[PDB]
Amino acid sequence: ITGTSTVGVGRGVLGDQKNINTTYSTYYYLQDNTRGNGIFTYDAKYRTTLPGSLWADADNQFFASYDAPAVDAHYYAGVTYDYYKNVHNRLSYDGNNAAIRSSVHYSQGYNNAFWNGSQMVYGDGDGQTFIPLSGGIDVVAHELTHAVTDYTAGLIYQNESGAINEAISDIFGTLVEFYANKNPDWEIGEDVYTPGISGDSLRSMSDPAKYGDPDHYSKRYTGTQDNGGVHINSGIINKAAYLISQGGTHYGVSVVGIGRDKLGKIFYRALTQYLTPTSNFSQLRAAAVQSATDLYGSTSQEVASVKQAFDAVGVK
Ligand SMILES: O=C(NO)[C@]12CC[C@H](CC1)C2
Ligand SMILES: [Ca+2]
Ligand SMILES: [Ca+2]
Ligand SMILES: [Ca+2]
Ligand SMILES: [Ca+2]
Ligand SMILES: [Zn+2]
Repeated sequence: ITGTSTVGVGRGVLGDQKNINTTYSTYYYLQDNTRGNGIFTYDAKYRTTLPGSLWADADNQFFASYDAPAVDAHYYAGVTYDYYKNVHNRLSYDGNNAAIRSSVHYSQGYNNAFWNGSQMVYGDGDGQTFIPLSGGIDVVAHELTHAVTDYTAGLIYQNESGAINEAISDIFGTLVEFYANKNPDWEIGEDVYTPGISGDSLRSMSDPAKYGDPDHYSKRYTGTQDNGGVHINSGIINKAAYLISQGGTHYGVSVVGIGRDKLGKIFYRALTQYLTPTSNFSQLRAAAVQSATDLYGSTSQEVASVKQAFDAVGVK
């Protein structure tokens, strides 16, 4: 909407207070004009009709329980925008400052969140499996990274290409979590998963097998569930990415870590310059090797570590 840019205050899903960029025109709207062509957050009002209504508030204070998922969807979209702009010089998900739209309170008891091709959608969870999923910065950045992938490599969401697509979202969701530097880790969804159980998550990048996901190509899922295992076989690539960043010895193969920032540069370059819609794991290795070569040189430690990491997970 047309209006004047303002700054509200509210509390997110985990009870933390944060400032949020709003727009005033009679009401205060969750419309951040400071980032690109805007970040817009909507109330789906427990329905599945999208986007719902642009979030309007009478006093620019967002401390009601019902407000909390909107606060976090809005704020963490901004953090994710900032990460891509400041770290990779990418302006929103299309590189041309496309507006980022999110809807919260999607359906009833909905234990998921997703990019639908045009916008972000967040369930509130059923209170047992999940609390409102926008409370997880890695969730928000994971799904917004699907938008980045769709506008760049275009990896198809099935089989090995789809597992790469998923791993890219886990990698950059985790790197955004580290960027924001609040309780960062290499697990996915821990802030909103199972409020009754401490120390778990949906997936681990450092030890995918902690939750039953494969950590070596020989252990890959070969059936048809989950679009050919896109959230399962992502563990193989997630593990390689973890090893590139942090190092380790895995099935007897030693990897010298090169740190998160270089991991991010290597995989961002692979995603945007070398991967294609049907890339498989072997082609991802080649893309990462070439990316690290462009950035650091053929004889760099960085290139050697990329090779070791894919060796360690059995991807040639
Ligand atoms: O895997 C996922 N998407 O493909 C999810 C997205 C929301 C939950 C956190 C990560 C599941
Ligand atoms: Ca209010
Ligand atoms: Ca965390
Ligand atoms: Ca995490
Ligand atoms: Ca938990
Ligand atoms: Zn995903």
